[PDB]
Amino acid sequence: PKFGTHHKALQEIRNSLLPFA
Amino acid sequence: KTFTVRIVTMDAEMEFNCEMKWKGKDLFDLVCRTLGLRETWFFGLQYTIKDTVAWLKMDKKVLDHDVSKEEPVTFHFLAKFYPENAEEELVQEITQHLFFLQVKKQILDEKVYCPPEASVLLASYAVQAKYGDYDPSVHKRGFLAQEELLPKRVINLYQMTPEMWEERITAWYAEHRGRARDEAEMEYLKIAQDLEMYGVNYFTIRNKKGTELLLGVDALGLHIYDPENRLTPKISFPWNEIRNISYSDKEFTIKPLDKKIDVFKFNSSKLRVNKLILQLCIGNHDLFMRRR
Repeated sequence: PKFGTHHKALQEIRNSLLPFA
Repeated sequence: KTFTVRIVTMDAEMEFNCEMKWKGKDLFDLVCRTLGLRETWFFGLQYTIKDTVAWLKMDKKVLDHDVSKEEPVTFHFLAKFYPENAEEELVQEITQHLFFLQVKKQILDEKVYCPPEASVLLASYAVQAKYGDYDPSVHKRGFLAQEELLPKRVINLYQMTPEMWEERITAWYAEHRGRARDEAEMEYLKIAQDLEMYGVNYFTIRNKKGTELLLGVDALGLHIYDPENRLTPKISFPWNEIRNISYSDKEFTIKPLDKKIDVFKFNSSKLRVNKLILQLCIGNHDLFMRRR
């Protein structure tokens, strides 16, 4: 699984979305 | 004679002809056998009388229940209890699948809160389960345009167009190549089960000082919340640290095993609701101990 873990993926997803508000 | 019942599950509809003397067990055991569902203890047959849910009692005649008797008498097959660990306790394929569908709808309907990033990851497993592996030549841009993947709550938090959402979910979708239907649905469940509002039944209550509160009944214990925060309880009583729950009139008392710890009493006005709370306390407590 290239995103590693769910714990990692959730943070990757949150930070890539963070620039929108 | 017989009377017809309609049984509603998350993805199908069934119809049975019941002898007038059928108890809940007759109907319930028949539904589960028809589904090939073996973990029957999680499920029940639900109907709603005046904006309160009720569950079919096993040792009670189907027609002695106050369900609307206008044919077809309708029941909803749903999970009533939730496992502590879905990957380990849900073995049959149909069981995992019906939990997946019951939990996904809770999330899309915003009955179970989930953070924006969790909703994106959950969506990607949801699409993986429905569409199988990703293939860019078949699933062309715009194929999720009318598919409902996210709670309205999260899309109202970002300056993002639907195509941006669909592009983002598709990337995460592609990351799940090789995962079978059941595998994606189980992954969805593993994420959803760690959410704070997952599997908890909420009831509005008042402590003796008259302050309005929420009671949470779930697989791990009893919980007391401030009404504006369903995510994090102020007080928790694990099922193993509880000696008894007594009920009288409109008053509950939670008695801890630790006698020096004060007792917690609270009131609830609706008696139909209080009966439900007790079933949920009794059933959850039973499964908790039997797992130990």
